[PDB]
Amino acid sequence: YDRGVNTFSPEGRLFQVEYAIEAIKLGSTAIGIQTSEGVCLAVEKRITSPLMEPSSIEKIVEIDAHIGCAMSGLIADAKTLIDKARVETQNHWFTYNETMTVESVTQAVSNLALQFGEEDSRPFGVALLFGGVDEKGPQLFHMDPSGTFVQCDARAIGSASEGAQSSLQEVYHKSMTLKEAIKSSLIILKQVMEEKLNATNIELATVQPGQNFHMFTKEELEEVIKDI
Amino acid sequence: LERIKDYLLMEEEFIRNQEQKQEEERSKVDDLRGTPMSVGTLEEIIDDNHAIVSTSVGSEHYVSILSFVDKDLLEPGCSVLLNHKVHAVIGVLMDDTDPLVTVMKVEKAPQETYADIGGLDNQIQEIKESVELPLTHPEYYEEMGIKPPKGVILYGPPGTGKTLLAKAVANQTSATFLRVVGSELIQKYLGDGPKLVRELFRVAEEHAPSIVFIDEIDAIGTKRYDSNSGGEREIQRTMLELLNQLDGFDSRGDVKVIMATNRIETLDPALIRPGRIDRKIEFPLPDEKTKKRIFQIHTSRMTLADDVTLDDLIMAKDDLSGADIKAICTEAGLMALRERRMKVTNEDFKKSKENVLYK
Amino acid sequence: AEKVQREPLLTLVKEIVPLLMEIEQVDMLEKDIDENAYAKVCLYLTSCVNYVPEPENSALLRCALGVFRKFSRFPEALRLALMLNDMELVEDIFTSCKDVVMLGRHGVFLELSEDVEEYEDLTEIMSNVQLNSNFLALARELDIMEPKVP
Amino acid sequence: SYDRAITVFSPDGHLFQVEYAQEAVKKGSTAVGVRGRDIVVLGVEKKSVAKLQDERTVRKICALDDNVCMAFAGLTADARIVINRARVECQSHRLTVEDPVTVEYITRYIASLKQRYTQSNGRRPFGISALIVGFDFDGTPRLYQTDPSGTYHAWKANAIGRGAKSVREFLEKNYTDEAIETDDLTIKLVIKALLEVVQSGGKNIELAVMRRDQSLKILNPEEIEKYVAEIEKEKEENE
Amino acid sequence: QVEDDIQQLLKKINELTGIKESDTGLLAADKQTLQSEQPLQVARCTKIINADSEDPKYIINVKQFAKFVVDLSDQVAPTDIEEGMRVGVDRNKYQIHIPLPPKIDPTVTMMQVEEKPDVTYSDVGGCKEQIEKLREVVETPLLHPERFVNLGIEPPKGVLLFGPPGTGKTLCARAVANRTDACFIRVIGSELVQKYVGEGARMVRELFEMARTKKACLIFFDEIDAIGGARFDDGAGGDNEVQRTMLELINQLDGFDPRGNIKVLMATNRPDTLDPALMRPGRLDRKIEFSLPDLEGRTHIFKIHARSMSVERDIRFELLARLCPNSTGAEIRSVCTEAGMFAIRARRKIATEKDFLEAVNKVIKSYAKFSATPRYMTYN
Ligand SMILES: Nc1ncnc2c1ncn2[C@@H]1O[C@H](COP(=O)(O)OP(=O)(O)OP(O)(O)=S)[C@@H](O)[C@H]1O
Ligand SMILES: Nc1ncnc2c1ncn2[C@@H]1O[C@H](COP(=O)(O)OP(=O)(O)OP(O)(O)=S)[C@@H](O)[C@H]1O
Repeated sequence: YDRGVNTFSPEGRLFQVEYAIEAIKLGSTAIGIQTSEGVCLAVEKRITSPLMEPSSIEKIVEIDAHIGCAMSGLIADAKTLIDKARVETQNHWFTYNETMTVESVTQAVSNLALQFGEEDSRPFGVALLFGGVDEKGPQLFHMDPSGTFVQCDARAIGSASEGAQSSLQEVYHKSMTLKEAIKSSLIILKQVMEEKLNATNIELATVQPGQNFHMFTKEELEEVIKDI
Repeated sequence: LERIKDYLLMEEEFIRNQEQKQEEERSKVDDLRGTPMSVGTLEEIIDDNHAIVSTSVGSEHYVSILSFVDKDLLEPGCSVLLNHKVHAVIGVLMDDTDPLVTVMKVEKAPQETYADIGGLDNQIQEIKESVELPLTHPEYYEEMGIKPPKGVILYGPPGTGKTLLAKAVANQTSATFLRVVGSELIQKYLGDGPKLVRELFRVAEEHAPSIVFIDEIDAIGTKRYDSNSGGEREIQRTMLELLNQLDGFDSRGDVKVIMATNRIETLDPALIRPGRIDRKIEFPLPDEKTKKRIFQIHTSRMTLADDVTLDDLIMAKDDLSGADIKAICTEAGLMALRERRMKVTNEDFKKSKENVLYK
Repeated sequence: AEKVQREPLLTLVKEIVPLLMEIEQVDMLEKDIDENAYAKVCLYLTSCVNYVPEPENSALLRCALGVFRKFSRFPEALRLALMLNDMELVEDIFTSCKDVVMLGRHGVFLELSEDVEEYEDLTEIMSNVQLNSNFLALARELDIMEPKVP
Repeated sequence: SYDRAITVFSPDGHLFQVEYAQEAVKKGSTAVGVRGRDIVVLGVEKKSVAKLQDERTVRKICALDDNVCMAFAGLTADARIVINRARVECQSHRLTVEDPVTVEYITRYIASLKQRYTQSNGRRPFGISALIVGFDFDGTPRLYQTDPSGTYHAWKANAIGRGAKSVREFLEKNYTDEAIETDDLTIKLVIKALLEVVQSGGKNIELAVMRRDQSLKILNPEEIEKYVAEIEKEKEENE
Repeated sequence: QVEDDIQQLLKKINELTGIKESDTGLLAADKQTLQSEQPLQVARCTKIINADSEDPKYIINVKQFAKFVVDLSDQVAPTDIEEGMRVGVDRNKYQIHIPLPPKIDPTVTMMQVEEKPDVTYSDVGGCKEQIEKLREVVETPLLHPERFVNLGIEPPKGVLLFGPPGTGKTLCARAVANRTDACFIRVIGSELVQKYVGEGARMVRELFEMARTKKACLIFFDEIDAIGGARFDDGAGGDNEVQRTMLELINQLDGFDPRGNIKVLMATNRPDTLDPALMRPGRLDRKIEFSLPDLEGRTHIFKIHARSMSVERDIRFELLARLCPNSTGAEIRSVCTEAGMFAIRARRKIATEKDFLEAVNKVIKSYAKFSATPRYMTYN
């Protein structure tokens, strides 16, 4: 029984945005942790086949030289927003000679998180984790399809976010360090993933005021995993 | 050497099974009973060894009972034995026999076995492991305590062999087979759907371990009939009764259910949930290899003139089914006995191809 | 030769009716424990109380006391104490079931299993010896009943 | 124009038409493709031709550049549209930057077009799935596939079309590094994979290769016959 | 052999030994008592219209014969011979002997449950609040009329249930019907659809007859959409008999001398085409609903279907629950059983994790084209 797609609920919410919040849940997990040393971040790739070449799946993409990101669930709706967010950060540094802070980036994205309509189509289906180091120190940011953007100190998303948030609130406090948070994230990863944790499953992305750019090539991941 | 003593004592037990005054007691039971034993109808039962009955005209009586037969074989809506002179309950009458049963129960060994099915080999093991291996071999499931899969939907385009698969399961069987085509659930009287459904599954649950095969059930929604009351608002209630009868209350039992459709997308998905039906099986148009088995088996019992090639017929239609193969393999024989022959030439197959396909 | 063939059950029940069955058991019992014990002692205990008269059942119980005296899982010998009602058996199964240290639970079905005589003979010879005094605790009274009611 | 949203989310979190337009891919012809290290190879099976007609128009493998190659599944008309737009885009890239067009760019273009096509107002999603094989600068063979969702996704061998699970199961027990040692063996490996797929009479086996410093060569179906013959000879040598 | 031949000899020895009593002793288990029941009476039953004044002088319609004015016999009570009362009347002298229960329409007699299907509360774990509320309504006043009296309230005499299909409605009903202690009465919603006009009304009449006779009972309604949901009025005169049945269900439920010690449970799959006269509380008070088990519910239902089956306990269950975001307990049951069926492909006695992964991608991702709940979550 097909109603108009821009119909609220008998209870109050909407429909299609709520169905988007449901559509997040099938996606792969991701974990980002704010630390005053810098923002660390982790994700799972969910490798399916051995024919599937592993280094091509993107989860952490690059918005600015100091603003990172991670995506979830649908890949390509996220790709549009990543491209556009990059464009708008370039417009800000151009017309202002300065760095668009991460909150202003995410305001610019959730301005049209919901412009879905028939004139002037569907709501987007991706949850995003935004990091980076602005002038306000490190920042970790989380949005949703509904544009309800909030700051989170260490948010975990997607399919395993219940036990991830719970066991994350077990281990987290305010004065953590970097590497402790990195292994604290990947312990949660290899409790919530399904396959054996190895060199090809996960990927990290850490950005620091000292380690100036988010840089994470392979096989330091090997050194981090053999430290478990 | 246990055969001698075991046979002697077992025959003694069998003759003491027939060894169960006494003739005077039989004559006294016959004295209590009248000779014109009249037939009545129960309505209610009162626990003080006398109850209410109902005669054939409508008159009703509080009558006692000649209690040697099991009165607890009787329910409301039962047939009793009554007297003329005192109307008392003479005793139990065995049940009337049995137009719904004799119509809806296939009694006979009903056609050929798995030697006739044309190259499926994977669907077959699924219906095998869902009906045959559970019922005939109920020993694996005890080991794991896993209940067998309940319902099986056969579906696919027409001509693929749903009917054959049902007949082949009905061949190699040990259970009572119950066949109702689904189009018989549309009646020109109001409120006749649930009566058919409750009688069908009453027969199934009362008789035996059974297989209720319900064929072409998708035609119950996409076929409105003028010979009907208010259509969709009775058909929906019929489907709802079938639903509740299939997965409702009170310990369902040893009843297997197999259904077969052409289209599946016009079904109310409330039947198609698990708990009711666990296996959904696709029947595609097979290949160009098992067609050789189909033409081979449907030409396995004929004087085939060897101047023909079956690969000439495989290439012919790109989406032929076993229906087309049977149609050609019989129409060629009809062309053969049109001219008093035994063996079948190539032009017989050509005329049969031009008769079956393009008309 | 049927120890070579190794399918018991029928050779056993044939060789009952020829003690002969005594040297048959201690001659046969070296390796296989649960086939002779479970199979032979099940079918021949049940068929011995069922069909067979009483005096060969004593040979069942005494030579089964021999091979089960060789063997572990002592409630086979305690059911031999059920059919025998012997007083040496409870001393042997208490030096042996103290040798195998559940414990109060075999106190429980010990006291349930035993009749009127052997807990008083048991509490007098174990009133002499007792070896830890915990069999004077368990195997007279009060310790079949102390775990249950709470 | 047509102010409507065709593709709505599900109540349980799906796009009906993206997940469901994969079925149209699932009911098309099969096509495999592997990369060797120096010679790339791909080809389609199940032409399911009438064996007695023209065949130069039903070609399911085309090219966009002298560097890049095509394959697809699903229905052919949407492939025709996407290929026309891809040719225009790669040549317009050659208009600007003076390189030969990288394969990753054209796959991102195809997937981006497909996603903004599914997103838009009342446009039915493309029920195809392409294979884009090319070897860009410094000779690196790479191969990507598409999806009606619009996820470019790099593989090492292919599994699309009818019965792709069986074909990937054969490639699973056939992932030998030895197979990509001899170019001829890689060709024979495609032939053996497609032989573990459909009739493979040597009629609907249309295959084309590129040795990464040349253009695509469509093979004349007598060489493929000798390839199948030596495959059958090695299969007899297995016993 | 020895057990077989010796059991044959012993059992047939007892049989051929009692054969001496069989051939030596020469139904009558009641024969003298039945011939003392020959001075009893045929006792035809009737129906009473009214009484008369200063005297009994009773008036009776028999059933078909005629209507007679009668008198009572001496072994009766002059009080309980009120009007509309099926009494047994002498055939010869036409006199009233015993009043009896009324006509019950025996096709309505066969929907009292008469048994108890074995379904325990443990089988619906992961739905704790729903179990709590439905417990609070159904179980507590029949077992403890203590808090409900000493505080001075009335418990909600009606509870409706709904949700997506296969969510546990039927199963919760059966769980109550195990521990009911009352006269639990099943009603399928299609039982009220008969060939003739206003006949289902009489069925509802007889339902509440049985309900008012036996105190402290339960009536379960099931799939009430057939009973009637909407009163769409046009120039056609379509669904109307169903509508009158629904109205007669309304009035004899609650209004003008309410129901007594009866509780009604309804259960539908689509609670959206319902006339709001049913949605008025006082008839259907608590709207208890079954949503999908969110995350821990499916872990618990895996514990339910997995506790008595041959698995390898070294595996986890949380990873299994994480792949089933919108799924019912029925699909969980299919996953467990199908993982067993994949274990039957080989010859094993314990499951593997891979068996359950085969089961997940066999049930959910394959038959998710049907899946039964993308168009019932919207409650179409
Ligand atoms: N796979 C097959 N192998 C051999 N014969 C077949 C096969 N499929 C169908 N047939 C032939 O088709 C007949 C059976 O008809 P079905 O294919 O079962 O018809 P049907 O299409 O299932 O009818 P429905 O169920 O109403 S669609 C047999 O007599 C066979 O000759
Ligand atoms: N929450 C649950 N926990 C455990 N088992 C469940 C649960 N929900 C369903 N099941 C199982 O799946 C079966 C189907 O549930 P039912 O309540 O019988 O479905 P239903 O109530 O008939 O739904 P319909 O089709 O709308 S009447 C139950 O009988 C249980 O065996």
